[PDB]
Amino acid sequence: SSIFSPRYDWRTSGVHDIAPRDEGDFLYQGPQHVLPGAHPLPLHHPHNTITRPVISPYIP
Amino acid sequence: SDTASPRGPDFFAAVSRTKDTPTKKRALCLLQEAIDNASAKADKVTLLGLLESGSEFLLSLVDKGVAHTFATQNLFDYRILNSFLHCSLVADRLRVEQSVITSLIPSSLRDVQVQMLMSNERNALNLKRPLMTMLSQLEYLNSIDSVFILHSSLMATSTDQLVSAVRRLPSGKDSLIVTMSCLRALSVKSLTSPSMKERIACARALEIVSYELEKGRAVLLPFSEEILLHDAGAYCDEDLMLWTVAAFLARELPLVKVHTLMHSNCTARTPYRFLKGGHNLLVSSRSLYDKGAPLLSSLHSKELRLVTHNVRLR
Amino acid sequence: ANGLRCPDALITRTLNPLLNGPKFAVIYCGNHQYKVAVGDVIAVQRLRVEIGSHIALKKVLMVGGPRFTAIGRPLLEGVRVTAQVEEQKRMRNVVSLFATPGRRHVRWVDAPHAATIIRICEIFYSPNVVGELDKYKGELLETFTPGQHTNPVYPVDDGYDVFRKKDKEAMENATTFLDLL
Amino acid sequence: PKKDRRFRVQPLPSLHANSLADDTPLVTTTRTLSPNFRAFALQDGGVFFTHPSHEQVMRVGQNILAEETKATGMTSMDTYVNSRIQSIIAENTVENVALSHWRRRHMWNLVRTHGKLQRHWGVSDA
Amino acid sequence: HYRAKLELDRIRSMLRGRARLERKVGLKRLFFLMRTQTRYRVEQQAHWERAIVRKNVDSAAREHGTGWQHLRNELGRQNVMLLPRSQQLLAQYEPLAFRAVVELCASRIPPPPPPVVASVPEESYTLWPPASLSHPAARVELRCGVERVLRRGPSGLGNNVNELIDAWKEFDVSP
Amino acid sequence: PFKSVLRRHKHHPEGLPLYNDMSKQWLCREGERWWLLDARGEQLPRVAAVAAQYITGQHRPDFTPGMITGDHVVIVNIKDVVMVGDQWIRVPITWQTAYPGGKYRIRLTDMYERDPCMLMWWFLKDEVNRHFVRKLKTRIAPLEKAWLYEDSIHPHADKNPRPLCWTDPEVKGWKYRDP
Amino acid sequence: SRNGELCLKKVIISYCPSNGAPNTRQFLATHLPHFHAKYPSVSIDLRPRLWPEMAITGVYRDGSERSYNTKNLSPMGIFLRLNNLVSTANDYDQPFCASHLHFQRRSVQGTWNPWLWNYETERRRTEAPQWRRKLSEKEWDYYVGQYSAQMKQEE
Amino acid sequence: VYGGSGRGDLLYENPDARRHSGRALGVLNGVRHSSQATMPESGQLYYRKLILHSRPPNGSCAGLQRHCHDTCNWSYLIPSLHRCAESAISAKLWEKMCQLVNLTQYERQRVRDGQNLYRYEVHQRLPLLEESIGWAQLDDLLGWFRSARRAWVRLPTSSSAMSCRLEGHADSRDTTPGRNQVFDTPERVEQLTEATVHRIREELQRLNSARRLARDEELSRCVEEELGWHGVAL
Ligand SMILES: [Mg+2]
Repeated sequence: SSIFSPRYDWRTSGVHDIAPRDEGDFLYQGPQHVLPGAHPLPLHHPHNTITRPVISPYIP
Repeated sequence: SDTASPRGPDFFAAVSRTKDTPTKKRALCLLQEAIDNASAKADKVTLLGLLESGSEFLLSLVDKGVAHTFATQNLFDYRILNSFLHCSLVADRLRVEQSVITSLIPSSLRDVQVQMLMSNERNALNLKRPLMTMLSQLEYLNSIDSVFILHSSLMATSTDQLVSAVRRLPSGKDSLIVTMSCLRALSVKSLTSPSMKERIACARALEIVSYELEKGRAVLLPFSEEILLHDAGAYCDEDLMLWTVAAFLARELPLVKVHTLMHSNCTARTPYRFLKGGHNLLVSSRSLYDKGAPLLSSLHSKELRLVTHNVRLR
Repeated sequence: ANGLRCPDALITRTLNPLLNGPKFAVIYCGNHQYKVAVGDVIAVQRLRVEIGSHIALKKVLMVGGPRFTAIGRPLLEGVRVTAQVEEQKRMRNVVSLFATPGRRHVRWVDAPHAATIIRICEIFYSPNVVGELDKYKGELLETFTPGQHTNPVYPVDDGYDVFRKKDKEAMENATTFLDLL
Repeated sequence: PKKDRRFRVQPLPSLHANSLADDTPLVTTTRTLSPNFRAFALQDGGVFFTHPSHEQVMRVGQNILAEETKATGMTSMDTYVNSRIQSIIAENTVENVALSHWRRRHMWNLVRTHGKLQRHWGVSDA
Repeated sequence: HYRAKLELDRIRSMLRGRARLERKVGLKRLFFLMRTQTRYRVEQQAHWERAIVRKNVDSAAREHGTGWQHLRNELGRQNVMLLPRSQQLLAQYEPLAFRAVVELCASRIPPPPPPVVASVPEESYTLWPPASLSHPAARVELRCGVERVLRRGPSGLGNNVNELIDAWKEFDVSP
Repeated sequence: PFKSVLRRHKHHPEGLPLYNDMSKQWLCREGERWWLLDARGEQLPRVAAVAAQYITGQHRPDFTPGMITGDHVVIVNIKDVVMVGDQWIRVPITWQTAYPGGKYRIRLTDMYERDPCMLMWWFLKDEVNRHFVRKLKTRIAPLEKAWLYEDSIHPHADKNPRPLCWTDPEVKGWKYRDP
Repeated sequence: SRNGELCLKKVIISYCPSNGAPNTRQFLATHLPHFHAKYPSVSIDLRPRLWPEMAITGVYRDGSERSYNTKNLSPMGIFLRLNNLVSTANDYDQPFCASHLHFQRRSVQGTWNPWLWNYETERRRTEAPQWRRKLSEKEWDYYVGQYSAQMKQEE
Repeated sequence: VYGGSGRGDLLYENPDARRHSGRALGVLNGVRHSSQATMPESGQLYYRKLILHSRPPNGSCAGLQRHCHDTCNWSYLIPSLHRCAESAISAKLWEKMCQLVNLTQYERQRVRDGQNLYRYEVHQRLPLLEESIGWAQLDDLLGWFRSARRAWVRLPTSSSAMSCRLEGHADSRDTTPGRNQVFDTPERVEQLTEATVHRIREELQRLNSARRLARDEELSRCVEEELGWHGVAL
């Protein structure tokens, strides 16, 4: 619910099955590892130049 | 202070209450001597007599190393089992397999879940059933959903509740703990009673259980293992062992549903009003849930009763 | 533990074996006093300390063994109490509920109490003793002898009081052993 | 307003005004084991007490008990008490099961029945 | 209006039949219970429990022929600062130490002197300079600091004070 | 419910249990010792107080409210117990029977005529109920640890009662203040 | 962290790489490598999925799961709930009370039992002028002096 | 582990998260403290004891008074493994496959689905299979090979799906105790197969009218052609 309200923090167990999906899941390797989707800014649409191609002389 | 006589059973029953250490250290020597004499004379009565009381004496010792060592080199398991009525084939199976059984018993009884977690992690890196013994088979008991701990007071007027207890064994989700305390307690009231009813009912109880142990469904706590499990220097009988077990796997195997098979009359059904201590300051209500405390610190609190159900099956 | 120290030798050799074996301490931490043993675990109020760190505790009210007891007037010097930060966690919720009967206002206040959970490692003690101390007459006793009682103690029966209640005669004449010998 | 049910401390002997004078503490403890608590003065300003251990004190208690019961003999209560002092001196552990339990389970040693069903230290197959 | 239905709806298992079955009844029961215990906890149990503690320490003093009434005063007098909870812990788990406290009280052993007012050194009044040197008060207070550094436990610094003051000359390159 | 409706009653033939012989979670008899209280000359109420606190278990350092562990007090010579001044003649004992006519106002002298023992039992009742009322098992269970014998003859030689040496600190005579 | 070993083993982090709710992606970007470098022993497994669970989850060494709801929570908060995951062994929740401050009870000297202080009796500082005693001559003279004095003043 | 998923069950039941229900979690049945309301602290062993052991007994559990199933019998488990074979692979299909790859794509996926599922539920039953080889019977030792054959799966003795391990990294894998998951399947199926061959010859040595004549003709004939399909002799 709301961040403050005590209803938040519920479901202490069971939210995740503790076991990886054997296709998509992987361990974090380290600081040298490039994660899909990860960016330091709050992007609600994380589109890069490949997904949403921009046509102009220079990338802004 | 007097040699040239083997000490009878009564003596060793007598020295199990004295907290004096050099006394016990002396009496153990006496026990060894007495057993070897008795084995020389080939008389069962003196020997077996020397085994029961001696067993209690060994439960009274503080050091478990010397106790277990003593119990194994004097061979209490095989000898004691040969006395009981229908436990015979389970007698020699032990002396065949104990070299194997001692291999599977974990080094410590503290923090079991962690131990077998690491024992699971090794198996992630690149069977003929032996006698079911509770300490070796710990890893088995986590797979099992329900544990029925057998108590001897069930055998009165009928065997049918036990019989209904071994109906659930093939289910794969259930297991039956039979200690040497309840076996002994069964055999001694097979020959002693006000009635000719419960004697027959114990008589066939023994062969039911022996059948299940030989078949490898039920699970047995031998005297040697019983020594390791129970807390140091504390006396244990066919009341307390029930609850030392029931406290043990309530503490160390938190997901197994512990059921207790007893008679509605029996004293040990309510371990906190009967079977209690005094007002002890070194124990608390939460003493069941910490790893450092002795098991028998559990029964001052009702929390032992929470986690341990006692049922009549059919 | 570096042993006790005094300008007198006899008192040092006397009280040297006295300090050996398990020691309990009484520790002031965050306005809560603790009885502390070697392997004991306490939950102190939240300390800002990294987990698995190694800590000494400054405020120590009292230290004692099976044999000796050192009573700190307000605090003691020389005591080494070394503990180890084990956990830092918030403990079981205390839910306070405030509702006024006249008003429709209900307030749910959760108090998980934050705490640092501490395991203890060492208790060492190395006092500097000045001298033997006469307790019935106030003085520092100059010469120390172990064999003689510093203050001898005498039974109460005058015969003067008829209505003095009589405890059993072996309780009333009982002389106590010499401990330091 | 409700009647106060908290526990009340017992009254204590009234002072004769001697206590008012400084250098006279108003705690009077002069007791049997008193001379054994030896006071030493630390450099800190704190004190250092030397005392007999737990089992020594209880051994003294045991000696006084035996010495009072040498005359009239030892009564059952004295028996039980001496037993417990003797146990707690040598303890080495903590005792969690009732003292009577062992006696209740061993009662068959005390009361013997007829020899048909008579129970011995070995029973089965005999 | 917020009555906290949606949290307390999860507790009902601790109520017996009529309350655990029907929702509103149970919620009234739990609201009542928790408000009650909250009130009680804040204003009363604080007194009940310290009453218990006082009782235990007092009886433990009774075994020694005195009581709480003197013991409080002379734990105050000799500046011991043992909280009554701690006195209970000592009475129950270390009878000998509690006894030692009692006989520290009952003895005539002078209680520690009142804390000293911090005093000016005499060398503050020495004019500097008189007519590359240090104010004498400064080096005296430096002394007093180094001594309390050497006072806490053993260390590799040693116990000798002088050269430890002069330790700035070993970082000094001689021209 | 937890506590049952079918309850052990005084008219029910099963009868009312004796807590000395009972075995229950909150009853510990292991560490008790026996005391002997000579009541010659001592005021009734004071004796009641001291006995109440040995009996209740409050004289112990480890005493806990919910755990009832008492010492057995053998109170000897109830007949010689001294009540100060006019009080024997003036101090009421009042109880109210539920029925038409709810007043019995009865002098200490009359209770002393019927049984002297009932006086000590009465004041013990009061001094125990002063801290425990709200639960029956906490009121009743201690009282059975009093043994009230109105002279110097008692069965209890075998428990070796230790003479309880007590002097009343209170100088003034007892004072009846009951609203 | 007991006896030099962290009790936490896995951290389960599920997130959606393309869809929305950037907070977890922020967390993976700026705060995670600071955590991993500080606590190397903890295996972090990432679970990209279309409709992600928005809760963080720890897994401890006794086989205990512990989870915190992260829905539209700042990565600062997520980092903090993570560091809250590490700092607990998840064995218990005891209340913070006076009886719960000491987890186990222990006596170094010994526990009080009713019989250790029982056999002590009250004593006197200086020895008693016994009532029944043989008076010395000075004593005779002084006491007879006293008696004769009070008799004299009375008569 | 009590209520939701037993030792030898085929469900994957997540005990802590309720995914099968029609209603929000209104009343939590096992609860110890009143602080369980806003922070239940489930996931701790000592509280999930209290929750999971208060659940009502299922069709899987067969609670105390009710009579339970005889599961650990090998003679149940083998036809159980066999009824899995007729699920994915139809009789018609089986025939076409028996002959001798030309098969409908759609159809093909059913064969590999059979292989997949059979692998799974062998993984589930083997902790109950390893218990029972001892009193297992001559027909249903042979059934072990019949059922693997019908599901079109070759058993590892050193097409086959049973040889490889499912991939995942050992740090990420689920090692939680109390959940019976054998991490080496191809290593413990292999020594299950070898064991169940070795027991067969014991009972054929033990087994030495026209009923016994024809029987002893036929099943002796079935041994070499069924064990021969998995490459095992004798
Ligand atoms: Mg408060």
